[PDB]
Amino acid sequence: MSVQAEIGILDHVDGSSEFVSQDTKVICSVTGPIEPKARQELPTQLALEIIVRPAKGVATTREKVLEDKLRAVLTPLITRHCYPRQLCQITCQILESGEDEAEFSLRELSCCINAAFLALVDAGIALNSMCASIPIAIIKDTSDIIVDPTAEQLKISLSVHTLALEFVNGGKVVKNVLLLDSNGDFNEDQLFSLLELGEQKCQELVTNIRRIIQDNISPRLVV
Amino acid sequence: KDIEISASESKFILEALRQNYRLDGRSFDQFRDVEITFGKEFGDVSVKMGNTKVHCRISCQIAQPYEDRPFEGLFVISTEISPMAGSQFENGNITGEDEVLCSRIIEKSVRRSGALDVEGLCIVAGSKCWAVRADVHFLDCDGGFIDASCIAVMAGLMHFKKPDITVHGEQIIVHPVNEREPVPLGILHIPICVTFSFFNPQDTEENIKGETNSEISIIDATLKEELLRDGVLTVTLNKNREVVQVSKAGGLPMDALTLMKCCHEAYSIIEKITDQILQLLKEDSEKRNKYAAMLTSEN
Amino acid sequence: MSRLEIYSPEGLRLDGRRWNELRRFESSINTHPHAADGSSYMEQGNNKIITLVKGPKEPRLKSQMDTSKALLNVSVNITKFSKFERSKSSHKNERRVLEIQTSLVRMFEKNVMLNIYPRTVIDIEIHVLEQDGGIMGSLINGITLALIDAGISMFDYISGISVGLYDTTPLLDTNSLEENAMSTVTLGVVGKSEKLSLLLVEDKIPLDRLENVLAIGIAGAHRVRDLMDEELRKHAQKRVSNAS
Amino acid sequence: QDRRRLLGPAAAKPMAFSNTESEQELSLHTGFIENCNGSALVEARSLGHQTSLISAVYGPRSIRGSFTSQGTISIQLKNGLLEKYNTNELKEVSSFLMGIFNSVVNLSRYPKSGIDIFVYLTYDKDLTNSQISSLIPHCITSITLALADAGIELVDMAGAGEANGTVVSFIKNGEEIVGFWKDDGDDEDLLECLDRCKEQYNRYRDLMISCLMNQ
Amino acid sequence: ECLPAEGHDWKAPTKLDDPEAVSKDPLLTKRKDLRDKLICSIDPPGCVDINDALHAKKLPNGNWEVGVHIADVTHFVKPGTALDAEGAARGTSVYLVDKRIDMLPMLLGTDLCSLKPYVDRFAFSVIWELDDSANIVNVNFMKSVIRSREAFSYEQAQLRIDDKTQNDELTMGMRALLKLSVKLKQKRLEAGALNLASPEVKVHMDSETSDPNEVEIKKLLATNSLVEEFMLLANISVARKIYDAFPQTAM
RNA sequence: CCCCGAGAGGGGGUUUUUUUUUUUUUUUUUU
Repeated sequence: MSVQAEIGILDHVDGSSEFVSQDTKVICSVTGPIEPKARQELPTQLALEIIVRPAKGVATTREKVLEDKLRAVLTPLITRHCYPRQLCQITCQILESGEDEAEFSLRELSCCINAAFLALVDAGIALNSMCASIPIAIIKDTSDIIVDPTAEQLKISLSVHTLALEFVNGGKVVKNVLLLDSNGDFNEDQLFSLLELGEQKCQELVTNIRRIIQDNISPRLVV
Repeated sequence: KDIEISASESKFILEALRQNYRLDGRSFDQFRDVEITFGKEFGDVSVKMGNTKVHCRISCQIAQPYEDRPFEGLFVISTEISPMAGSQFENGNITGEDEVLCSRIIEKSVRRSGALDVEGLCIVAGSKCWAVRADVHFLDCDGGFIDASCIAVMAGLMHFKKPDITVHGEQIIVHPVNEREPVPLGILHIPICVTFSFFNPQDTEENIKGETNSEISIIDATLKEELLRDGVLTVTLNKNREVVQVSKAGGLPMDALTLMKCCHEAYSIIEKITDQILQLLKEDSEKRNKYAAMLTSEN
Repeated sequence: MSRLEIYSPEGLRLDGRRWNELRRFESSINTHPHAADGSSYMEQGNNKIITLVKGPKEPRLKSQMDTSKALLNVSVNITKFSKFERSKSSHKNERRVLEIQTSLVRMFEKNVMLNIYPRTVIDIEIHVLEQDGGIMGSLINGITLALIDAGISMFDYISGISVGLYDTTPLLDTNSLEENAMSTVTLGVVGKSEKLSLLLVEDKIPLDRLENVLAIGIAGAHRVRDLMDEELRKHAQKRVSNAS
Repeated sequence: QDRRRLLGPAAAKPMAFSNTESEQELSLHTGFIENCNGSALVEARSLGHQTSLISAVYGPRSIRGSFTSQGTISIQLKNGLLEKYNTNELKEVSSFLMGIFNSVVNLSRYPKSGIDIFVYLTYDKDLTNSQISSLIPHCITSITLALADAGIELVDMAGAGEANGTVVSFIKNGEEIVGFWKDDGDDEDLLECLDRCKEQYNRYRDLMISCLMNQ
Repeated sequence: ECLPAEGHDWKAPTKLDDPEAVSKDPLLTKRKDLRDKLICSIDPPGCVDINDALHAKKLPNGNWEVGVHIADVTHFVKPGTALDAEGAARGTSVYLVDKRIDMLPMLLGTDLCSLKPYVDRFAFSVIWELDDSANIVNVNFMKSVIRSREAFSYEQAQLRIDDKTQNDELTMGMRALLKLSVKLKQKRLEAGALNLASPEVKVHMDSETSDPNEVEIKKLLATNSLVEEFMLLANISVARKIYDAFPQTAM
């Protein structure tokens, strides 16, 4: 869980970030609230334009799924009723997969969730709470649950998991499970053991994120 | 989505040019300091010019050559813009005026010019070959996208290394990097782009029928200077003292001798830039070798 | 390596021309009165170009409307039968064509007085019937003529020309064979001036030869301007004679 | 290949196989698509060719483009699962169908509205161990059923028939013609085709009315 | 016609900064001056077309300064000309006992480019700085102008070293070159250099009779190994330099 | 700033969806 992030790296965007876990590096940018296109307009709430760009080649249907899952996480996080008939552009440029993209998209999704959240924080957009996402995997010979697995570990995995939780009260109370994307062969006992260990490492991540956010933003503010 | 520019800002930036002043404090003939950072993987390069940030990634995969060219490999360059560089850019807008121009400048500078040895991308004639792909990612826009991309693509191609392949009959044997070292690409020449921006300090009448020329030309304009220019010129050269391509697609009519002056001024810049790229590649190679020695020693 | 005499020791080219002579340049004004406000049929060598100027008129969509200037649009239709070998696919969305259209717009935006036609649109449709080298220069001449026929105000003529560089030698007004055998430079020259609206180099050219090539092109473009101006006054004079 | 679909590997090649008057009966169903306003299922089986096509009517809905005293109608044919036709040929039939229902649909009752009619050529089996001409009468039957199921006003039950590459659609008890189509065929066979098609038109119209009522 | 208009009375400019000389040759400022060096050429008796010229000095830091000087043919033959065309066509000059079919005109190959003694001649020079064990510390390539002290023969050069007669700065340098060559040859042998052989016979011709009567054998003197070792050294350093500059079109 | 009444009335100054990428002719050195 030795992640590293930077905040406010882009000039022509309201907010930006660069999240790095292992070899997975994703840069994200957020502009909003701004004027929306007519087809995007929502009478009462904020409209989200979510874009995911791959590390190699052009955006395909694969990234279209990454956009969809990332939408399921960011939508309830943002206090959308504060910005009626308005738009918020959220762009993720995956710079380095950190995994075999022909087989997995686990680490890229988690890194996009964490980066998007950080970019939303930087942009100063109304959020109902905080959030953290981690990738998890299981190995058949080992029987182990490995949090933040490497690319080599994924190759020999039986199941891959993306867990993103919603935290409140100083990152101590799990408000809800924003996203759990479990793929592969697994049983009910493995699922809850995954959720128990997953919640712990997620809570540790929020604490680390809270540290990063305060370290970067506080110099900008005044005492 | 438009960028609103007040009359005051338009008059100020133009008047500053009339007083030999540009906002960033540079010189009319001064090119921005280019910073080149290589990632862990080969083909991963990050180019930075002031606030302008671009990232290029070189990749390749086994593919079959076209019927017309059985001895040549495949090579494509992608430069899709995104709202990350600014909300002025539409996501996936690959038919806009500026987009198509930029796409065509890079293509004529690298692809068409034959900067990459596509003949050396062939494994077995008319059957299997390498398909090199250059993906440019525009992170942050402060002008000079064309110059930043051309450096990003070239630095990437010269830094990239493809895995060794042995072929017997139909079968293809893709050797992993650890078992045997990867092989660099073949570069015939190193094309570098330098973009000039033109400003008419007077009116159109004095540009068309005016006796003495007074049009201002600056090298490597920022976003603000780029939005207020009347004409653009992109000239590509290499250390061999040859013009790879020149593109002044319309805009402010400019004196021929002035355009020639720009080409000679750009040549001094591309020389410094090319040598700079080579040096950063050597040090990167020395860095990777020194770590390889420190990894084998302790091992 | 060319086995053909691109430039013989006798100073003669494959078609018979010398280094310095333009190709039959025949212009034609008011060719499509019932189809456009302005029209021109260009024959520069084997090149055959129909140019239609439609406007200034009401935009079809109020979303695309400028209250300070007219909207200038150019669409180049390179037909599938323009070249000896018929192209299977269309060129309508070809990047090469989009750049050409964009280039032409960027040229005449600084020549056509769009500011005096606010809340209007000028649509320029081009059909290339036959192609044989220097198609870009011919496209420029076709638009300039058609725009004038439409009575649309502009500051000056824009003449287009191409110049090849075979070895040391510079060849004015090159054809398809010469372009395939050497690098060429396409030049757009404003009026009689030395100012270039368009400088286009797509192949390798030594830095030392470029200035001389430009000098040849500008001189040749001035002759194209004279031919365009001549044919235009001729068409004008007859109309004046018959109308008055 | 395509960035919007999964078409698989490019080196893959499709599987190619090797070698080692008659009465017509049809089945009719309407209103089984909750997604739209009107829908119809038309299945026909005869000799060495069976056809199962589905029609769907969407309208009257809003029109962005222009003001209209009367309604606007669009017809689009889509290729089905296995049998395929040229896009040009499907467009041509669409145009032919538009002309027919612009003579039947009471457009005056739907100002500034759009009636978009879709016909899916779902399953067209060719069992013979321009074929599009034999599908045309079944399309008209489906569109007529779907429009009536949608509640769109019709001047009369438009039906058709096919005989030797000649297709002709009738209204008003076969007194008048709302569309005439002829490919291939023979010479001076107009009178014979009109009679044979009117017989099919009458049979189709009876089954259609029987379907719109009893079902 | 591609030959210099001067003819046989062509001469390298006395001053390399002279206005007239710089006006005609703007590249003359890049030309180094090594006419103070002690250059000599070791070639067969009847050799008029001299390609290579050697010299040696002892630097104050203990190391040796070795310079191999090659005829500056490029300055006279330019790409595109008919002279260059015929030069490429022939590829090389053939050597017979009878005659000698030259690749380039006599005026150019026997005189203007030929590194003759007692005259100022243009040359492409390669200068090394190496220790006593013949190990290269550094190497520089430069177009220069030289003046050959003496055009020795292989037998004449060997005798001068052998005698011990002359203490002259030139002969002292000639001995030094021989010392380096032995070290250089030895390193190559240790490295894995081959030692093939095919000493063909030389058709002796009587002065008295045009018809040939005697067949002898050419003997390899130590001066032959002297020249060979430094020619190889020159070719190697140049090969490394040109390939570093032009990795894709290096001859 | 603009149009209609002879005197502080009236009328106008112009907003939003549709459809993918190629591209021309017997080693080595001096001779």
